[PDB]
This record gives sequence, C-alpha cells and structure tokens, in this order.
Amino acid sequence: TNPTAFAQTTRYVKDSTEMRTLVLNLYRRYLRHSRGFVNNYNLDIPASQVRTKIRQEFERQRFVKDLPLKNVLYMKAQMEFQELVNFWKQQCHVMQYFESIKGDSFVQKFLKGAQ
Amino acid sequence: SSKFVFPKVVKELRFFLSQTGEASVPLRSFLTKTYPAIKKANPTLPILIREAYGIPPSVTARLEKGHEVKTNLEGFSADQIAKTLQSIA
Amino acid sequence: STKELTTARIKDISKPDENNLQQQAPNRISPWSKSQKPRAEAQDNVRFAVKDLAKQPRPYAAIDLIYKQPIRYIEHDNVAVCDGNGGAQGHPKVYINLDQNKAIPCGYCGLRFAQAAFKEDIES
Amino acid sequence: KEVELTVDGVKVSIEAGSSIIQAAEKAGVTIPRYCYHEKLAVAGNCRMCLVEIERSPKLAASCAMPVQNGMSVLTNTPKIKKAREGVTEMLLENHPLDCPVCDQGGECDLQEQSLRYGSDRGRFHEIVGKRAVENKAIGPLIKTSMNRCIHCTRCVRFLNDVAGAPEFGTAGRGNDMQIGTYVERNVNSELSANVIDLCPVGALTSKPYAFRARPWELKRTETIDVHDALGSNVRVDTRGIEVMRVLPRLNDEINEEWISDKTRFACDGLKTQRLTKPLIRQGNTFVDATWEEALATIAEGFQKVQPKENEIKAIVGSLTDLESIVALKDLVNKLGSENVSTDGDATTVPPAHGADFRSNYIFNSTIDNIEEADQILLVGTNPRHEAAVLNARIRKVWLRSDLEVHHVGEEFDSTFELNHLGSDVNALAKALTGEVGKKLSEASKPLIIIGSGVTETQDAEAVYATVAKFVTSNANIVTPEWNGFNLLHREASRVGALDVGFTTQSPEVANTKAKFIYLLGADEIVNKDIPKDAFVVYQGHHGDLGASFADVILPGSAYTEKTATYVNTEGRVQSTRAATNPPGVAREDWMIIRALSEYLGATLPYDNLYEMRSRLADVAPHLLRHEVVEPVSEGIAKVGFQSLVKPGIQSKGVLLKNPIENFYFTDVISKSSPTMAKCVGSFGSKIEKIKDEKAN
Amino acid sequence: TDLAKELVSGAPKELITERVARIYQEAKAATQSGQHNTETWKIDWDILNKGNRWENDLMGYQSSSDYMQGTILKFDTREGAIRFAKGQGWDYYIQEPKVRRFVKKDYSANFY
Amino acid sequence: KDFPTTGYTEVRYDAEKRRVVYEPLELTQAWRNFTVGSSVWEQVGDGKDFTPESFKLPTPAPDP
Ligand code: SF4
Ligand code: SF4
Ligand code: FES
Ligand SMILES: [K+]
Ligand SMILES: [Zn+2]
Repeated sequence: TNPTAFAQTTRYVKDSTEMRTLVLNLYRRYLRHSRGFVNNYNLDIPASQVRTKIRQEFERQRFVKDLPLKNVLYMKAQMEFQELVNFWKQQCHVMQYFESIKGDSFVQKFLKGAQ
Repeated sequence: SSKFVFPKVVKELRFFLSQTGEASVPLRSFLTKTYPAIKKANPTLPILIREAYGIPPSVTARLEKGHEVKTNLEGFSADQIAKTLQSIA
Repeated sequence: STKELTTARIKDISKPDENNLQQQAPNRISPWSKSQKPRAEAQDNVRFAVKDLAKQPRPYAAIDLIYKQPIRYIEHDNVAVCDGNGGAQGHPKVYINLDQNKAIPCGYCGLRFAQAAFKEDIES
Repeated sequence: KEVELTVDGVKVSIEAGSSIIQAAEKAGVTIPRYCYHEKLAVAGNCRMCLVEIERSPKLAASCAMPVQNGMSVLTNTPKIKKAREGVTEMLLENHPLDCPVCDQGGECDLQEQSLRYGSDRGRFHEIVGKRAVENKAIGPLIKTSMNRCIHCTRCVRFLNDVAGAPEFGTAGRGNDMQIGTYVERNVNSELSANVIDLCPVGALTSKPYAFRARPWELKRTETIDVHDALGSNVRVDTRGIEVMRVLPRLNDEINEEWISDKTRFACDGLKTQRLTKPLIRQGNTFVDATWEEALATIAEGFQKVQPKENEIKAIVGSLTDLESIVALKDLVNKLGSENVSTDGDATTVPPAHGADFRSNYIFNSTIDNIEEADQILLVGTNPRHEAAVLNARIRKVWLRSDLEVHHVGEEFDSTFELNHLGSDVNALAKALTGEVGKKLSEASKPLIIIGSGVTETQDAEAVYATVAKFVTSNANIVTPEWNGFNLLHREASRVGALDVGFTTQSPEVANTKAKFIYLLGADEIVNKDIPKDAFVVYQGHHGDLGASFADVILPGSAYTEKTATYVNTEGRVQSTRAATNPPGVAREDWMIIRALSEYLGATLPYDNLYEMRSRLADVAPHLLRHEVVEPVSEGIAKVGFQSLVKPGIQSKGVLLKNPIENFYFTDVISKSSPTMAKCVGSFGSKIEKIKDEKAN
Repeated sequence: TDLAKELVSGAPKELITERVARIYQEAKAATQSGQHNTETWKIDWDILNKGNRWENDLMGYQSSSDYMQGTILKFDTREGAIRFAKGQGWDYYIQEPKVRRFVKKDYSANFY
Repeated sequence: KDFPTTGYTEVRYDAEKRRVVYEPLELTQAWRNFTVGSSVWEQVGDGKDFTPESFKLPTPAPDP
C-alpha cells in the first residue's frame, strides 16, 4: 500500500518551536499552490484574492496557545491541503468557500422576528 | 429633621445590605435607628430595603429621569453614612 | 349557508346531497370533530385552482353509518360481550355493563348494547 | 432511634417505626407497589409489596410492616417472585383489554409492573367473562372508566385525608365493591383533579385531555405555575407548538406534588382569545397593523396628548413577568414619570404593608415551616380558594397534631376546623387581647396570616396596625430563628412588583388625571380610572377588558412561551422555562417595552435577556438567586413592623371580605379556558354545587 | 479542562454565542411511582425564541430550524456533565434536582 | 453524542448559481423524540454470577 500524493504521516509534535516551523512550511505550500487552485477549480477570482483568503484563515488561529490544539489544527490543515491539491473537492465546494458573503439594530431584528 | 429632608430630585432610595457578616453592621444599625426619622421628613419618598447574603453595603439613589447613582458604604462608620446620604442631595 | 359547512354538529339540520362537493362527506354536511378542518375551507386553496373536485377522495362519514345500526338488546343478562363480530379479525374482546337505563356503545366498534327491559325507555 | 436492618445484604438505617418499603428505597432496593404512596395513609389492600422476613413463616407487606433492629429482609427470593406473579395474575384477571383505547397506555404502572414482575402469559380463558362496572359521573374534570380500577383506594385516601372531601368512598362488598360516590353527584374539591395523577390505572383520567395524546409524544418542561402566588412547580407537557397538559412536580417546600384544578386545567385557554397581531383602533373597530406601524402610532399618540411628569400611568396585571415590570418602570422613569401601580383596588394609595420592607409583604415563615406551626391566625383570608395547596398543608398539620387555627373575617367552607371569632377589626382587637392572643404568645412557633384582600378593604390600615403592635410587643413572634408574620397573596406578580418598588407611595401622584396609560396585562380596571380622552396601550397575550379599553394593542407571550422571573408569596425567586413559541407575531413582553422605548426617545440600555436580568440585580440583589428565599434580618424586620404601628388611626368596623368571587375566573387565561366554563356550570363559583346540571 | 476543545470539534459557532444548554436531573413523573429516569444527569438546549416550531401549510407538519431540538445527552454524574459542558465552551446553567424530605410512615399512624 | 443526528446543513440546487450549494438545515417535519417514552422502571435485575470457581477470592475458614 502506497500513500496518495501529498500525504503526510501523522505525528504529535511535543515542541512548540518545532510546531511553528511546520505551520510556516505549510503556509508557504498554500501560497505556492494558489494559482493551481484557481486553474483546477476554475475560480472567478485571481490568485491574489486566494492568497488573501488563505492568510485570513491562518490568522484566525494565530493566537492559539495550547500545544495539543495546535497538533489537531495542523493535522486538519494538512488534510485540507491534500484535499485541494489532489482535486478531490468538487468545484462547487470551492466556489461556495469563496462565496462567504454592519449588523441590524435591535428594532430591525425586533420587527422581523430576530432569533 | 436636619438634612434628612431629601430634595425633589431624589425619588427612590435603595439600601443593599447582607443579613450576616461584619461589614453590614454599621449600615444595619444606622437603618434601624434613623429610618423612622428619615421617613418622617419624607412621608411619600420610597425607601426600599433589600437584603442578600454576602453583598457589600451600598445605597442606590434614583434621581430625575430615571438616573441612578450608586455609592458603596463598605468600612464606613455610622456618621459617615449619614453624611453620604446628605451629599446625594 | 357556510355555517353548517364549517361547524361541528351532532346532526345535520338538513339532508346531505351526494352530488354536493362542499360537504364534509358525501353522506354528511358538517364536520364531526372540533379540530376537523372543514372541507370547504380546505378546498379553497391555490392547489385546487385547476383541479376537478369530483375525483378527489371523499369517503363516507363513519359517524353517520354507525348510527344506522340498530341497538343490540340483551335478554336476561346485564353484561354485553363484543369482539368486532369477526373474532381473530376484529378487536380485543371487551365487556360492557348494561345496568344503566340507556344504550352504551362499544369502545372499538361503536355498536350500542342495552337490556331489553329498557327498550321502551330508550326508543322514546 | 436509628435501627440497623438488612435488605438483600445491604445495611440500612432509618427512624424507628419506618416501613420496610421506606428502608428498601433508602437502600436502593426497588419493591413493586400499587396501593402505597409516600403521601397517603398506609393501606395493605394490594399485596404487591410482599417481602420475606428472615426468621418468620409469613410474608409481610413492606408498606405496613414496621422496621426492627436486626431485621433482615429478602426481596428477591423465588418465593417472592411467585407472590409477585400470583398477585399480578389476580389484578389482570378481571381487568379489561382496554390499553389501545385507554389514556394511561404509555404511563401505566399496571402495565410496567406486570411486565417487570408478572408473567408473560395469562391463563384466564373463562367463558363467563370478566366483571363489568358502570361508569360513575363525578363532574366534567374526572373521566371514569371503572372497569380498569384495581381497588387500591388511593383516590379514597387522598380525597378524605388530603383534599378533605368525604363524598368519595368505597361502596359494596367483595367483587361487587365499586369506587365512587354511591349517589349521583360530583366531587367538590379544588384539589380533586390530583386524583387523576394518583390513580395508577386508567380508571380515573383527565376529561379535557382524553384521547388527545400519548405520553411518549410529549415534551416535558419544568416550569412554575402563575395562576396563584404560591409558585407551584409544574411539568408542562407539549406536543410541538401546543401545550397538551400540565402536571405537578415534586417540591416539598412549595407545592408537594399537588396543584389546584385551576392550575392544570386552564392550559386550554392558551388556544383561545389570544393576541397574535398588533391592533390599531379606528373609531369603533380594531384593525390589524405591523409592529412598525403599531409602535409608530403609539409614538404619534404620545405626542398628540403631550403628557407631563405624572400624566404617564403604568398598570401591571397579575400575570406580568418581572423583566417587563422593571423595563416598564425604567421607561416610565426615563419619561420623568412615577405613576406606576398594579391593577388592584387598594384603598390607601400606599398599601398598608408598604414596600420599604420585604418582611411586611412576604410569607416570612416560609411554606415549609407550616409543618412546625402550633398556632395559626387567619385574618380576612380564604386559603382554600386563594392558595389551594397551602390550605391542604395546614389540614395535614392539623390532622397530625393539636394545631389550632383561628379565623377573623368572612366565614367560608373549610377543610379543617376554624375557631371563628368575628368579621371586622373589632373582633381582631378582642382576640389579640383575649384568650386568642394568649395562645399565640405561649405558642412556640406561632403563625399569623393576613389575606391579600385586607388591603382592598376600608379597614386595611387598622388590620396591619393591630397585628404589628401585637407582633412587636410579643417577643416570641419575632426571634433570630422564627418570624410569625406572613402575608398570603393571590397574584404571582405582586411580590415581584413590590421587590422592585413598582408602586406609588405618594397620594398626590396617584390622583393625577393620566393622559397616556400603558396597560401591561392589566384587566381589573373597572374601578380604576381611565379618562375617555386618554391614550391607552395594552400589552398582553389575551384579548379581554384590557384589550377593549386600548387604542393600540401590543401582543405579548404567555408564561409558557418565555423565560420569565416570578417571585412568590414567600419571597422565593423562580424562573419560568419556555416550552413553545408565542403565536402569530407576538413578542417577548420585555422586548416590546425596549423596542417602544426607542420610538419614544428613551432607548433603554438593555439588548439581551442577560443584560435585562443584570438590571434586576441592580434594582434588587436577591432577584438573581433562583429557588432561594433571602430572609429579612431580625433587627430590620422589627423596624418594618414598628413602622406599621400607626397611632391615631380609627377602625371603621367593616367586613374583611374574601377577595376571590369565582374560583375558576381569576385571570385572563382562566377566563378564556373552555374547561373553566364547564367548571362554573357544574361545580359553581364557590365549588358548592353537589349536583351536575350540565351532565346528562 | 481549560482546553478550548470547541476549536477542533467542528460544531458551528452558534452553539457558543447564541444557544443555552441546561444541565438537569429529570424529575419524577407525577403519574408513575418509578424513579429509574431520575438516576442520570442530562443536557438539553433551550428552544429558539423563533423558529423552534412552525406549522407546514401543505400537511400540517411540525417544521423546525433548531438542529439541537432532538439532542439529549446522558451523563452518569453531575461532575461529568459540567466537565463536558466546560470542555465544549457552552453557555449553560444547572437546575439542582429537588430532594424529597423523609417522613416516617407506619400503619399504626392510621389510628395514632 | 453531541453531534445532532440531522447535522447542521443541507444541500440543494441553486438556479441562480447553476450549482449545488450548502444551506443551513431546515426540516419540513422536525424529528419527533419518542425516546422520552422509556420505561420509568428498571427492566433487568442485577443478573446471575457466572464467575468460575477458580477465579473467586477465597473465604477464610471460620473460627476454631
Ligand atoms: S389501565 Fe393500564 S393495563 Fe389497564 S387498560 Fe389502561 S393501559 Fe392497559
Ligand atoms: S380508582 Fe384508581 S386511585 Fe381509586 S382505588 Fe381504583 S385504581 Fe386506586
Ligand atoms: S404496596 Fe404494600 S400492600 Fe400495597
Ligand atoms: K390515572
Ligand atoms: Zn366491539
């Protein structure tokens, strides 16, 4: 049994410094494949917008401190990277991923029903 | 009776004090002795006393237009509490 | 009059018309339950705009059919036994007390049982 | 006094004289039972609880056999297994095959215990048949199918001992014995419907609830009752959007597994006369409107009359939640107004009990201390109709001890013996100075209960002066551990409204001719002034006299459709839990005031429920401590009672009339209930009609 | 305990910022004498103030948008329920179960 | 156990977007919880012991 393309062996990193390098290495791989993501899935946005989106998602977990949470977050990011590069996702999923979009006042929610 | 005649701007007084503990004794003693005098000067002024275990002593005074000002009374002597109520005028 | 077509009543104040499609049933005008939606109100929907109302399922009202059955009168016994008149293909067998001076229906079939000594009182 | 016994090899220790079935429960051993209930007298007529005493050749009924020291009890030997199967077979010998058509199907103790402890097969093939029993008519609330009764006498024991209604008993002998009233009459008791819960089988079932649902369909929500000031804990069962039935839940401090017939049968009024859409009056007709249009009209109507400081009047009804009371008070305060009160008809503008001291208007002794009361004085109250569950608690203490209950005021049909004294303050003055007052002074734990209808009479000031002078002059009534002064309210919003100071203590304020009246669930406004040119806004969940007197109607949610705060008569803070959503476009009652505040230029700083609840703590620190009674300290309590002592006030000698006229019509939900309409026609306003005139 | 396990659970953010869970022990039913259901601690979610249930006009079905409406977790201890709720970062509150006061009950009391 | 049986989202074909998209879950008929009808009585007892005699801690002999 040979592992699929871009498959990494799951490993639990016990060093916080080493974990930072692995995230940085994975961060560059996302940026390098940004044009490939545009070509494979036929997106309506340029590769520059994809890299902005990738940076925004990475910055959402910048201030995560717990090392056990980092390993799960890094592992799922590797799985997401493998899914995109190998064209396993359908083009509809990637289109909706970039189709993500001042809140309403109290009265505006009140008049319509709110939640 | 002295300054215990609160002005028009003061419309509601709420005393918060604990049933037990040592910090609420000065305010309980003040309320026990002075309330007949305070109510005498202000017959129609609502002076609500509410209690709860463990809360520090305080006085909430509802001024005009529903504006309330709170003043903690932890560690004060009985006389200082009387001075505190007068300053709210 | 749309008042007999949308209100639950014990009896219909008039004779049902089998060809009238606004009745609750072909043999009954008014509904027989307080929570039963009137047929006339139900058919006043956008989904019945181009639909023929005659071919819609209109089963006969069971409440009018069950009361066409004559009362069973029991002789020399104050207890009636009913199991659906089918046995294994009926309903669980139950025993009905007949001490009271009235007909008492079955809990499943709705057939009404009474003593023969009360026959004169019940019929009048 | 503890005895160390053994139940299936488990050490147990309970008080001397406890039944074996009580010790088994403490040991974690389950014994089947039909006739045993932990709130009724001991009966041994069902024989399902049989256990084997170690050294004895006879099987003892664990519900009646007293415990001994060194007693070893076996509950799972093959001999007992034979007894359980044998007793189960006898119970099901004559039982009708009615489970599909019987409302107890999914919650039947006979089904579950026969499955668990009886055999899987029956052996009754007799061709003569089972016993047939005619159905008794005992009113429109309790549906009888007496074929299903197992002769367990739970109903007889409850109605005679707990409810105090002796018209229900066992007539006949042997297999022909029939439960009922023998003669053709109804059961007259405000707690009669609890017989439905106690009946383990389908013999006694709810008539309004008949055939409509199965228990496995229903969703159970643990909330509180708002039909009286006791705050009885209930379990509301819902099936999607509709409330199906209301059941009591255990709370030994408040209701103790019982609720009144008003509480559990008024839930059908939630489907009738509901306010679902905003309404705007145009002449003599109401028309529908949007929330934006309705709130704008109120703002436009606010500027038409141009009300001044005390020209804005707010009235709060009996079923109004505490979050709305504070929100209405703050909106009223922001408009520079202080004219706030309840829809009651108190003679003195400040109520005689006042609002400065909590102890002056709460049940300071708490309901659970009635078990320890030795002397009880009732001053112008009818506990049987005002607090049905609390009335039964007094009877329980009265039966099991030498408790004496004295009554001053209008005589009423009682479930215990009342030593009546008079019907005015003059008798109360004689009693507290005569032998009656000597009993209270010598009592170790005396109780004094004032009715909520005292403040609605012209002698309200005298009554509270007489008691306060007696309470302050006697050292045993108020002690560091005991407080014998109690006020029994009949509305679930009074204590919450008083804790936040939602009442006017200035007589000049209350006499103002209002130009903008905000009715927050207020409906008893026949005797409360409403100017013909005044602009009236009603906020509530039912259409009633309050809605008819309004110009713009704002639909609110009921107590079952919102998480709301209610303070009961003993100063216990309890929070409701939402079971369903409000119908139509009705909103939460505290959000309507907040939304309207922005339309009036007085935007409240409240945005969510947590912020609103945080405001409750600011008004009163005890309003965020659920299920906890915060008592008034001994020193502060004496000052409040002393403030009630008012020399130079005359007594007019008027009747201390009971406040409740119709027991089944006390609020909008009960009035809208079709079941309560049947109760009035059958049972009557005072539950005095023994014959059913609407049953054929 | 302190770990924010909701960052990796995959559940939507609305479970934390908009929904309230109740940790409770089921009360004994008033219609039955069994107490088996009261031996376990359970967690459920408060209903949505709007959209919890509405009537579908085609067939009268009970439509809903609350995806947690039918989820009831089972726990053997109160501490386990609290630890799980804290671990998932849920906004919760505990309803303390009502305990029945013990009163001696004997057949002799029917006459004395 | 905390994951709802119906999930959080569902799919449909969007005519405007000419593709299948995920949308928040809404059920025309909500799943009815009939599991609340579980019995209030325990059904199975403590069971019978089937431990081999060679694997039970011995009981010491009684007093002399
Ligand atoms: S009482 Fe119980 S056993 Fe008897 S018919 Fe009803 S569900 Fe069946
Ligand atoms: S009717 Fe019900 S409560 Fe009364 S004895 Fe029969 S089974 Fe027991
Ligand atoms: S429970 Fe003891 S004989 Fe009925
Ligand atoms: K029953
Ligand atoms: Zn039949």
